[PDB]
Amino acid sequence: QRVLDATQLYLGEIGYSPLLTAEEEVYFARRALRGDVASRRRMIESNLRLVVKIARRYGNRGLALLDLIEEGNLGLIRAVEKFDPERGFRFSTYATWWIRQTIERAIMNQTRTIRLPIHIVKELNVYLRTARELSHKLDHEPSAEEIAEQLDKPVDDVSRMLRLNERITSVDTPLGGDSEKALLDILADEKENGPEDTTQDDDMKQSIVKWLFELNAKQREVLARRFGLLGYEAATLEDVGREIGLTRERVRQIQVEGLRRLREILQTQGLNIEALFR
Amino acid sequence: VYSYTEKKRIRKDFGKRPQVLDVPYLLSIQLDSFQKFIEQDPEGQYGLEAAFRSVFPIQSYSGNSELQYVSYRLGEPVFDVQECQIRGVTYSAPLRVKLRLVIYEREAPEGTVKDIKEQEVYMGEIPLMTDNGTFVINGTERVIVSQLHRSPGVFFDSDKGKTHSSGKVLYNARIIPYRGSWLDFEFDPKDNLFVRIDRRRKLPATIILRALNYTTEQILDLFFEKVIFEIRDNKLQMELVPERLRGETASFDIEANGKVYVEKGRRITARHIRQLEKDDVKLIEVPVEYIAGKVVAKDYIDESTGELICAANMELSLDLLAKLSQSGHKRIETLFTNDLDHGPYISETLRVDPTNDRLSALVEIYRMMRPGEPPTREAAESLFENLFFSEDRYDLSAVGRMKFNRSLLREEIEGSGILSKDDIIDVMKKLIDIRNGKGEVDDIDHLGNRRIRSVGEMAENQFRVGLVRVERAVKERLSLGDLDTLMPQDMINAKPISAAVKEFFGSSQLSQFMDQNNPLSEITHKRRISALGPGGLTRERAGFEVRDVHPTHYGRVCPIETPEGPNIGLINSLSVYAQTNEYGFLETPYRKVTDGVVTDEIHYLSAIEEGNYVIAQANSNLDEEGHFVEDLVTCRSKGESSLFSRDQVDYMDVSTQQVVSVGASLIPFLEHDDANRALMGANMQRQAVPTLRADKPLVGTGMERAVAVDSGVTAVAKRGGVVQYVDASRIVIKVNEDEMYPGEAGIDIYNLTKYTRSNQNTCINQMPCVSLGEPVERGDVLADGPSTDLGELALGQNMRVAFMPWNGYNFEDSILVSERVVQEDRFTTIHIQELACVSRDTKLGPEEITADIPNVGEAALSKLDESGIVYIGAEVTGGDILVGKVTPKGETQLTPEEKLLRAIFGEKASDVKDSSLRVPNGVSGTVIDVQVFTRDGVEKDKRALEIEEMQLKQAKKDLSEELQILEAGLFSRIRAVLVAGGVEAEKLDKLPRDRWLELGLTDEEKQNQLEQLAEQYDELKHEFEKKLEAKRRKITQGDDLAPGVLKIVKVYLAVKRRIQPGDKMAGRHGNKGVISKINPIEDMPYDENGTPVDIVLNPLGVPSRMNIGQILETHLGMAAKGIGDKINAMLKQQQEVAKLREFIQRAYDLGADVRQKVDLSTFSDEEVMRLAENLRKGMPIATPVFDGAKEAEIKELLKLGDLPTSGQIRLYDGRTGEQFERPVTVGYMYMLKLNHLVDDKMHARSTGSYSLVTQQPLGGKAQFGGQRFGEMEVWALEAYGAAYTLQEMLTVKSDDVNGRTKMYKNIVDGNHQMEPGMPESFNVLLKEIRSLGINIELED
Repeated sequence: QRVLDATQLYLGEIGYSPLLTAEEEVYFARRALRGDVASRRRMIESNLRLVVKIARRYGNRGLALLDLIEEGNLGLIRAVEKFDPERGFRFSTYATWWIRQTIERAIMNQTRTIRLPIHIVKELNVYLRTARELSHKLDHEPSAEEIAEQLDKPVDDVSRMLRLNERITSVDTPLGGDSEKALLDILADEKENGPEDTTQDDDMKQSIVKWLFELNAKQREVLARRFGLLGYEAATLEDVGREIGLTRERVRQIQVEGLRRLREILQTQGLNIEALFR
Repeated sequence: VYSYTEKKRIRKDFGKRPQVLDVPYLLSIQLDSFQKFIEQDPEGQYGLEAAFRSVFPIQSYSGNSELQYVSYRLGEPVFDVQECQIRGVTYSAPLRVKLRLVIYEREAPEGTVKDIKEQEVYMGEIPLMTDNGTFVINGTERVIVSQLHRSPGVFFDSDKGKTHSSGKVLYNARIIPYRGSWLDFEFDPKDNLFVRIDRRRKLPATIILRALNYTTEQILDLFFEKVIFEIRDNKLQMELVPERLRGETASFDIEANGKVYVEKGRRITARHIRQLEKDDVKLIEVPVEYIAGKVVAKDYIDESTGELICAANMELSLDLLAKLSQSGHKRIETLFTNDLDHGPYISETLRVDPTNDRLSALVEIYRMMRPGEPPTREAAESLFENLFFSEDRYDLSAVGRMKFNRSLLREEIEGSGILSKDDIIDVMKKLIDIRNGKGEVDDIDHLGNRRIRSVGEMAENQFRVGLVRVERAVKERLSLGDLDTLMPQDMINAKPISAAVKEFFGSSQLSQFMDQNNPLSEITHKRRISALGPGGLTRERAGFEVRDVHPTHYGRVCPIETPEGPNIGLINSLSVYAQTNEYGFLETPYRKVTDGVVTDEIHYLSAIEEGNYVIAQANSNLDEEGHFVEDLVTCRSKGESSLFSRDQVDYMDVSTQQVVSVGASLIPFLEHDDANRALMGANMQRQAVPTLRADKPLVGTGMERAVAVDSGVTAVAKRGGVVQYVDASRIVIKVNEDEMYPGEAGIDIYNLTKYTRSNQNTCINQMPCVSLGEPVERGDVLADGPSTDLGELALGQNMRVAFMPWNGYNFEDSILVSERVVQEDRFTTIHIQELACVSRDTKLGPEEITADIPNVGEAALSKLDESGIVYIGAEVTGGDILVGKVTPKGETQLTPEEKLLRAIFGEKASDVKDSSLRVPNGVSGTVIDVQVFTRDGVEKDKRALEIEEMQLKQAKKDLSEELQILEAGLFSRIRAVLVAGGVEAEKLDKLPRDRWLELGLTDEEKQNQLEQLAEQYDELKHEFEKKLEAKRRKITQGDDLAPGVLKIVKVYLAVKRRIQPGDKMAGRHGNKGVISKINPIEDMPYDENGTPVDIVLNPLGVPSRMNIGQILETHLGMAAKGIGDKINAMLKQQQEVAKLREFIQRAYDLGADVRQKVDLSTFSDEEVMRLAENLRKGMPIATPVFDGAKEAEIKELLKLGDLPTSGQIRLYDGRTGEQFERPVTVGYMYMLKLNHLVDDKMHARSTGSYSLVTQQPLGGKAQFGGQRFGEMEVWALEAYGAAYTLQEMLTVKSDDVNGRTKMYKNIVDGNHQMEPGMPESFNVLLKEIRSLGINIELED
């Protein structure tokens, strides 16, 4: 009766295959590459300990251990898919490339909550390696300017790539140490208007409709279809030229006339440009 | 005799006990711990050398390569504390660790190295502790609070609870190291002894005996003793020790040599033992019933074949006796067992033990600790050895080994830091004896079982935590890959170590902000003894024992200074004189009583050493030789007090202050207050806001001056001398001659701190107290800090008070305040806030800074300059623009109402939105400072160029001032050289200062002292230019901002807050209360001379809260103020300095048997004048804590003035002028002002911003949020018939998203209806329960 966690069961399980010799590996691959599935099963089933050994080094990155092991397993399956015994090489040297690269791409993919692509993460790792080598020369933290100096790249590019290393925080962590205040208590719903701005808009809409019906009909139909306001669509002066009043210049004229009348009507209620626009 | 700071205002002292020890320098703990930490300790004992030589050398995975440590060194900080508080960075220093990577050769186990390479590497950056005990971490100022944790080593706790349903006690040892796995040895209710390791399952404790390679005969042989029997072919005879019959019962006749000692039915008393030791009998006979249950000690094999007749730990049976005899054995070993003295607990536990061999014991520990996975031969014992016997994973301490070997009574106090076999066997034997009765259990609260960790200890622990991860990474780099000739500069990553030490200093539990709104608050934050944090308990599981006070706290920890609340007695404060041991337990001074006299050999006694002797009390009268006045003198021996004879005592206390802390050593008449009100007074005295002009305590304690000096808030002179020049911000001391070192020409320049903010946004500001041309001495105070006055602590302002109930306005704890208080601006504190405005680089583009902001008129843009920042000195208020920040945006797609509006007014749309830093609502201050930071490469505008021009001119003027006034002192000392031996009284004045330091003298040291001051001045000549270019490039460089932010503009408002109804005030005795009416000058009651009293206080708060000390504080305040007004009357008319000397000397004479006899005949008629001008507002009176001022001295003081001896005068009413009946108590209580200011408390929200996930309002007053209507208030509304109020409260005032806009539009359209709907949080709960596999649905 094993203790039932996933890691102990797996690591106890993988030892049930004897490691293969070189001629043994070559013969199993010869049987495997012509379509005998048992040979594939034996080759992948034996070298699992290689995957645990390789993915042992990639620990304490963003992924947990068994995630690294299982992603190395995919590359191992790719490795027996494309192994050649005809080069005479030991299998471990060829599979090490595939397993190491498919755990490296796993850490580049499934770590950041906002998924950065491969080349951005390689470019950021270039800069972090440069900063780690630059910190021993000036015994302080190398700046964005310092990394841009040592690589002779533009300062805005290195600044952007380091700002894409944000380490996106949680919300549910409390603030100030005392466990009473997380970011849900601090953050405000910014897109949703409260009742104040939501009633100002409706009162402004009804006031606009009231002032427009206070204006005469020919002006307000131009000013209604002109902006799509009074149940209309926002039309062009050329469009309402062909639709209502054939002289486009007269449509501009009646628009300016209606705007002047509405300027007077608004300023009679004390709403000037200082009133509506501070 | 007195210093020239004490000839200003000498505070009258009522101390009767002659003091012996000074108050020690109050910040010794923090400074001494960090001095132990960052220090080149030549042996590996303290701090960094200890941590390095602990974890280094790191070797490879036997890869013939080893990384060793050579030496380290610390860098210079690039930013001092002022520049790094401005700049927002830490105040750190880098450690360039010199390392060396060795490569062992192949075929060379301890052969030579082919390749070694020394390379000085960097790692980490340790924040240096400043000169007061504070750090600077990210611009702020943090104080690492010292922690009191349980001392490592053995700990024989009992259980002492029921825990059995029979009430038996079950003793358990516990072995705590500083680092390593724990170990218990608990008893079981069946008297089984059960080990457990790190609180895993209980296994039988003989398993770990077998794991130490002990067979069962040795396991019996350690814990038991032998009873060799005898077979004289029969008779089952017994070799007798007579003391084995202690309490035993003889059911036979114990007979030897045919002589009768004990009989059947006669129990074996000690008289038979006396008969036996008279008769000296070795061998006796016992019947066949005797060896029916004796348990054998060794494996008795057969005599013939060696077959096992009986294995060890087997009871002897009669057939076993016959088989053993017929085999041919004669002598039989067994165990002396007993139910009183030697219980066979190891024997019974050996029976219940399911193990038989050492290897099986190792397998059993492996299947306990790391379960499931099967062990090898090697991995089981490897786990067991790495548990308790490895220098890497087990380390008791030096302290743990000391407490260990002192707890099991060993003569050494040092040894191996890991366990051994005899250590565990001794702990087991002591636990067994503790069961049998011999030996007593300990207690955790006893301060001989509680250490003190500090900044050095915990910082070194964090440094070790960084270095073990660097050891893991170095072992990863070393054995893998190569050998290489690679250098040790890339194998070590700086960021883990920096991450660890910054994670400690930045945000630990104990890395707290300095509560910087007093001097007192700073000191009592630094001298904090908290028991929380790493390795310490929490508030939830802190039982009533560690909250409690102990009989060992006396002299170590204050009993009345702990914050009430959830952590009472976990945040204890250190006593005044309480030192700290070599190991860390709090030791306290005591002066040794010799044969009969109190010799002043002040010995510091720790806790466990205190528990032996017989210590007297500070209130034991001494007959001026040293003997005690009485013949029997009260004292305390072992926790309990007594009344011992006066030759019996062994020590006397040092002073009356040594129990209380520094905070509670400032309450006058402490011993008259109850302990609760003294606790509240001590907790409230460290929240007093430093006012506009701090006054004095008219009733002081004498520790005012020591607390004021011993904090870092004032500017004390370092070398005494004549003041040369005092400005409002700088002081130039010219040093006296003998105290001047001959190299420099000493002119000390003290630059004060002016109007900068605290952590709590108060005005930390230093004003000079001295005048020009005044001689000051060493240690003399030059500039008062905040809340100081002439180098005394003045937290508050002392006011004419009265105790009477006035018309209900001072009902519960409310407080009237006369309007003449706020006319005089006695409590007008200054608050300085800081507002910031970052200009990030958004993806739409950079946020600019300019003063062309859309949709705002000229009425707000008047106050900014053309560069978008406000003017310094501008009187800004609620809502005005400080820094105009335009922010770009795109894809506006305006609604047609705003399109029609902008077409009506002809207004253009604005692609830039407005995110200007405006003032918050309510605060109306005065902009005193604008600090503009810029990322390098960004162009400075006109304002930042102006500020950099100003700062450069200031720094250039600063270096020119230091060079020029240092040149003035230089040629002054050159002239002092040039008046001896080649004196040129006018010829030196003839040729100019080019040749004064090159003038011809005799063949003395002064000729090459002219050349010494000459090369001094040429050194200054190059230093001025080089440091000038240093400061210029340091100013004009870029900044180290965050990634993405271009410029940060900080604008410092300064509000001068008045006092008003709502503001909370307090006395020093827990007489707090929010003031309630600013009464005018006429309505406040007046005595028959015309003076309105300033604060009317409620009397009934006295005799229920029992802080009767404030009545005497009020009376002595009236006494001292009477003396001040008598001197003021003698000074109004110009009387004489002679009669003034007569009166002031008479005021210093009374009362009886006081120290500091001050003889005014040595004052030279200017210091009497200058002393009178300082006393004229009231003669300040020192009343020490438990030395006190007896009331007859107060009565004689009140009779020295013309005051009535009751302290009770006839107040008249304000509004009528009818005299009050029953005349009232008026005097001068020193009232404080706390920062529970009502303008920081008052808040109201109609409709603001709702939270994100659930549409509900936000938190208090910072996001403009609604008050929480919690579930108890819901029960309160349900408890009425109120349903509609509750429904609208949790539906439409709060949560129904479509509901509350309809509620608002119903309100503004004059109809108070509601269309409630369903709260949004319940829809959230619906979708959350349903996002499990739980179809929850609303049905109808």
